[PDB]
Amino acid sequence: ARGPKKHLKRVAAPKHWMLDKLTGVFAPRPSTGPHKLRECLPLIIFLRNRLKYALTGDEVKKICMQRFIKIDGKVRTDITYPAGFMDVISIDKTGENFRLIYDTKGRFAVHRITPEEAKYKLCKVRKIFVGTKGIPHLVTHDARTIRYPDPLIKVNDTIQIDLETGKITDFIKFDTGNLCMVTGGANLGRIGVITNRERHPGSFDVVHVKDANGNSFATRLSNIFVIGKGNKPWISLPRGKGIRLTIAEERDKRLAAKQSSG
Amino acid sequence: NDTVTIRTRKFMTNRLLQRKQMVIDVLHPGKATVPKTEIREKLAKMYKTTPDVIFVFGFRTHFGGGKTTGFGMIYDSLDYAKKNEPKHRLARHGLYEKKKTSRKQRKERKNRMKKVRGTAKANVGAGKKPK
Amino acid sequence: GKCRGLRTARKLRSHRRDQKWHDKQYKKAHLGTALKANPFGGASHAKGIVLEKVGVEAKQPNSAIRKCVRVQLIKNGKKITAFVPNDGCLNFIEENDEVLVAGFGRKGHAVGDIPGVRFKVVKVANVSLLALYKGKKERPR
Amino acid sequence: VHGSLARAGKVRGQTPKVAKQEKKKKKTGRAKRRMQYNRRFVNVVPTFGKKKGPNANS
Amino acid sequence: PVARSWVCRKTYVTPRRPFEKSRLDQELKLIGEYGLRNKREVWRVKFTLAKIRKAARELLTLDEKDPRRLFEGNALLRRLVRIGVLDEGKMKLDYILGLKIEDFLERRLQTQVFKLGLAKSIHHARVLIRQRHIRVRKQVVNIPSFIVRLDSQKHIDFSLRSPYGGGRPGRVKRKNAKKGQGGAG
RNA sequence: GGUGACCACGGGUGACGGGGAAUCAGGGUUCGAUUCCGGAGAGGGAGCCUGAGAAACGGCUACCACAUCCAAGGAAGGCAGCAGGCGCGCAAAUUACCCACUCCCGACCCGGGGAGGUAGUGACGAAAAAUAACAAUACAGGACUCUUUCGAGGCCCUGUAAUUGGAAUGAGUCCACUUUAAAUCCUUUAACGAGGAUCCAUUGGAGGGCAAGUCUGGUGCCAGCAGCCGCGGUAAUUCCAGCUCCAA
Ligand SMILES: [Mg+2]
Ligand SMILES: [Mg+2]
Ligand SMILES: [Mg+2]
Ligand SMILES: [Mg+2]
Ligand SMILES: [Mg+2]
Ligand SMILES: [Mg+2]
Ligand SMILES: [Mg+2]
Repeated sequence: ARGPKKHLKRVAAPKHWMLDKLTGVFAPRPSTGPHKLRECLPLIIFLRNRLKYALTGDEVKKICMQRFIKIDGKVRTDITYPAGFMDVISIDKTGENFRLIYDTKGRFAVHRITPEEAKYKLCKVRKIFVGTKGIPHLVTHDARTIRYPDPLIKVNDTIQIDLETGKITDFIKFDTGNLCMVTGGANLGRIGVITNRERHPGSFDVVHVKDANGNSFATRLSNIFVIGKGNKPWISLPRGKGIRLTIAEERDKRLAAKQSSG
Repeated sequence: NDTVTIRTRKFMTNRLLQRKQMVIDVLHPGKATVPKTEIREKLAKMYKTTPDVIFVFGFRTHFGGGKTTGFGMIYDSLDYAKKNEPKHRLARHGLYEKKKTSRKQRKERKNRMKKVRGTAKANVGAGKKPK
Repeated sequence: GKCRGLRTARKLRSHRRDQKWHDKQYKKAHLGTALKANPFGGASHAKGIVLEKVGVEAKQPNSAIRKCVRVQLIKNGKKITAFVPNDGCLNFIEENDEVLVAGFGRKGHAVGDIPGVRFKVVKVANVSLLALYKGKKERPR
Repeated sequence: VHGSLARAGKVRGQTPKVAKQEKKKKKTGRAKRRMQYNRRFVNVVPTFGKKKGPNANS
Repeated sequence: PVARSWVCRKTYVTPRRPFEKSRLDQELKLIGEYGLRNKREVWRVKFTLAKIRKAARELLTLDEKDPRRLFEGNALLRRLVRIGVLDEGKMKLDYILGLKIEDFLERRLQTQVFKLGLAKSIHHARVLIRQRHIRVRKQVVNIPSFIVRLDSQKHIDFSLRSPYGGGRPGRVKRKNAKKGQGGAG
């Protein structure tokens, strides 16, 4: 190519978007924003395929242009705005709030939250650098950067950003024994407690995490988001508490649900 | 008319487009597909509205007659219905006109206007001669 | 015997690809000289102009005059001999006809008692010889 | 050429032309399969012949 | 480019060698006994049984207690007992290898209506299904190869619009009636 | 100095690479121009402006090869985009409709999109699936039975042919609904629509391999058949035909 690509084929779209094959040839191709397009959920498919508020791209465009969709406390009119991980989607006319969290199968689930919980948001710090006039900075897992943080905050810790101010109210250190969530790879969507961290200089650190049921897994350090102080999460977890359960104990749950409903 | 019934399902309401949308099925055991106007007034009686704001489409009939299923749309007001609803459905109800030229002729005029630069009179008289 | 060491794969594959040149099928399909010598140029069918009508004597145990046509192919101008495969289909063939010729059954090898003939006529003047033989349609007068 | 092409189509020319006898149409498909299953699977013959073929020229 | 799918597969396999009396006679016997149209729709059920047996044999080659083996084995046994070719007490992968294509052919709708007695013969059953007279639950089915599950076994019945359940006699009946009343006052 | 029998270097490729496809005990062998990803090119080369991003070609400059108009002084070109022509060929579709869907672009809820969608051609190929079913008479057959072959019907299953013989349906005509941007098609649904139900199933075979005729009439080592063995020289299981059978 002679420049940047601005199209996305439907079959080349991320798998967690849950798009089909026969609707068309193209995918939303989310605009640039706080999150990479691989792990973002554009508003068009969030409001058309997840909530069914709109049936077409034109309808979701009308919904967005009437200025009802609020992301992170700010009105966004971009039809293909990359929402991303745990950004609060607020609709005030119908009065519900959504927190965008991966489910147990590594897909963004429709998670509804109370307004007083939606007022805040967790972020994972990605870098800390000092800039001119000796001013510390802090760049989170979003594109969001802030100044004058707590000097105790180190790399890949969690901070509590309250909306409408952008400031820090509390933070969780990345420490052994803290509740986390996997934000990439096979173990995507699993809630567990930091049990071990082995570090490989010149390469990626590997962290070993055990869930509530005792299933122990591991993942790279870049895929971990600390979400709780020890074991109580600071947010509301989705259904299943992020416990990945195998097909063997999924099938009988389906059978029991069918028996109860029939 | 003696045996025709509407049944609604997947009903939901949204204030984003100020409407209530659902998927409905009508049961004609031995008659043809029920006319969309008939669904319109019957659903208007069902939801205590008038058969001018009702919007239905996509009626596919199951094999062997009987059930046919379509998607129903009701709005709070006709002004909102005009505001956010596809122009082809507005034209189906007669509220929108498509009295325009062909796409081919439109492209011909657009390309002919490109040969004339700036001059407004010769830019608007470009399509007058080659009709 | 053959070598069986854990790191003899180079010798095994080299010997295999050296010995693969000694059977006729691989040599024919991968040397390219057979493709150059093939009048059709690796095509299933070809078109040509009937240069002449000839009779070919059958082989020793048989005794017949097989009816063939000497045909110059439109592409590459090569001259071949094509059998006319039915009882009276030579009468439907005249000079300067555009005939379609296919292989005569066994991949560039002569078939039956017809010596040195590897092609047969399928269509003449864009009408099938089978159709003409069955009378289902007529010559384009 | 040695000149032996003058006899092309000789036997097909000399063959007397007899017309096909007009006959009843044959069942096709499932009916044909039913008929040919019935002929050779449900029948009892009391005559010898050592299981002669279906096109016996007796 | 185009938003099609073009994902398709063949449903039958032709036999390796043609013109053998044993196979020809066996296939003709099956066709005659089950009222099948041709050899393609018995090679189809043979192919289906071959695929099922291949899956079962591969699962058997897997080790016992292997979760993939367990999960897919229960899935396959569940499907087999839903279509009814396997007894509910025979929930073992070994019994899947013992199945035959006659068990699958017996579960066709064409055979099932004949067994239930809605038709006087298997060919009458096929034509009766094709002319839209047989319904399952509430849906009318005109496919003779409709495999009938155990739960849908009881709900096979004549269609309401057909001139065997409800009214509306056929066009020939109506024409005969109107000719009769036009001949006799 | 560096690289080479652990194959350098050179040549060929009917080589774009990969995800993949065919075949299918296991191992493999072939195919991947082709809708997804990556690369390259815009007649052949070469050089540039602009711009964040181009060595851009539905941008420019020059040369080469083609080639358009000309008042002969000049001027304008790049369909390996969508259609559609010529040529090449064994070999491949309509100079159609629409931005209604999926998305893209823009100052942008409003415009544009031969991207793309829809329809047309389409036996590339894949799935389902009509061309008939039933009953009653004659003539047979059955482990049939009733007296122990004799004769029949208290039963069952075929085939032969009929004023049978009245039931069920489509394939088609075709109103409406539905579908759809608008149509079309499918599914519904009025009314016509089957007794050579002439509303007609074909393609290849009948010596063997290999299922099916030592039938009949012609031809006479001719014509021809025959993948291979072989057939044909006047009584052809093999050619040309009729009939009858076989396979799908
Ligand atoms: Mg090449
Ligand atoms: Mg490729
Ligand atoms: Mg590409
Ligand atoms: Mg380029
Ligand atoms: Mg260039
Ligand atoms: Mg026919
Ligand atoms: Mg013959």
